[PDB]
Amino acid sequence: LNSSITNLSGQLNSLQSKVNSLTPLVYGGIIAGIIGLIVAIVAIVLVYRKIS
Amino acid sequence: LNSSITNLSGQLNSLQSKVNSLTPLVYGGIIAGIIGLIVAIVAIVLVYRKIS
Repeated sequence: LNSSITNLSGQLNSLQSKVNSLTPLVYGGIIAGIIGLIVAIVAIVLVYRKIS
Repeated sequence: LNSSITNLSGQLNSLQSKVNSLTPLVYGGIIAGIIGLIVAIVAIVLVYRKIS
């Protein structure tokens, strides 16, 4: 049982490590999709005002 | 073995808050990035359309 729990705590620790190595990666990654949305939007706007 | 179980549960609960604050936010980030990509691709065509 003891071996079972030790390895188990171990896997949790480990998956928190995947998610916390992921933490700055997924934030930067959100931050690139959101600037993409806004920079795309401000460029469409500026082309759309002069075609219309 | 008891104290280790209570700590496992604690750490699990922490990490479940973490990933449940991730999964919507990361979806929203991904939604914003694909939409930004739509807007940008449609901007490409409209600058291409208006020079022609």
